[PDB]
Amino acid sequence: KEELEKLAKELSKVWPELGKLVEEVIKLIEGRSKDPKAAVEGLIETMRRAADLLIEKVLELNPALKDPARTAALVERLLAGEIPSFLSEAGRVLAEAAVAMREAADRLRAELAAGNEDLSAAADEALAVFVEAVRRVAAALLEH
Amino acid sequence: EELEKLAKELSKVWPELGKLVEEVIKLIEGRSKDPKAAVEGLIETMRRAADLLIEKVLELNPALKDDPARTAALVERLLAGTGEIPSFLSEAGRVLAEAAVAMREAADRLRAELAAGNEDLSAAADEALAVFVEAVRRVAAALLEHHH
Repeated sequence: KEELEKLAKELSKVWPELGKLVEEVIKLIEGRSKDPKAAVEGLIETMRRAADLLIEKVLELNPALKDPARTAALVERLLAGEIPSFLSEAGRVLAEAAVAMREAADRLRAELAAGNEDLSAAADEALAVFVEAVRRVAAALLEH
Repeated sequence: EELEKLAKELSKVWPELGKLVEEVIKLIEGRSKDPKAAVEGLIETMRRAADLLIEKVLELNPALKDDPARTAALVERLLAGTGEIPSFLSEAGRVLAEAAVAMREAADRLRAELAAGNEDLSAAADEALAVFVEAVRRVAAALLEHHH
């Protein structure tokens, strides 16, 4: 919570599109007590859209990677499980962060669907992945 | 128009899925206003449809509700790129689970085209639309046979 508010201020000048997604998670946490099941579902949506936003930025930071049909199977290979040699350093960190958010959102979805008891602990594990991935993205963009 | 015929039939077989199909229709009629926003809406709606199909799978297979640890690993294998459909599910459960993977794989593919600057979003959206329509038909039919 306190770490996300700090990251949203940094992203407001570094990557305001991602900063608005951090503010979305802060809103979901702020209204968590009203409905924790809706907060978990909202967190799954935001982390998926955050992972999609990260992949989009990787292709933007590597414009020459955009034959479009060739890129299709390449984005799918970069969202699961090597990295192309021409991919910029910032593109590597942001692509890895997108994978971590996707796996965390999928695991959180599986815990919610199966009726896992400790849903709050399951959401805290996904929040910890979202915080750590946003930190690595903010650091790579600063050195870029 | 195919979705309109499906939305009518879904309002009896499964109203929740018909609601999501109606959201896809609205994203198509308003596609002229903002194609980029229409594609991003179709991606999230197809993913929501896949989350709805998986919930119905567990509802139709209540034996999995007894062990949340094994079922959580089962759903996580469905959401992943592996997409290993278990063979012990019910007939409707297997069909809906495969349709959930097909919707998610088509949603990721449409995202890949959008992030790649395909510029031909109508062709890309029509391809993901074809997977969505065929998956919805298999789900509506499977639930119709299950209710008899």
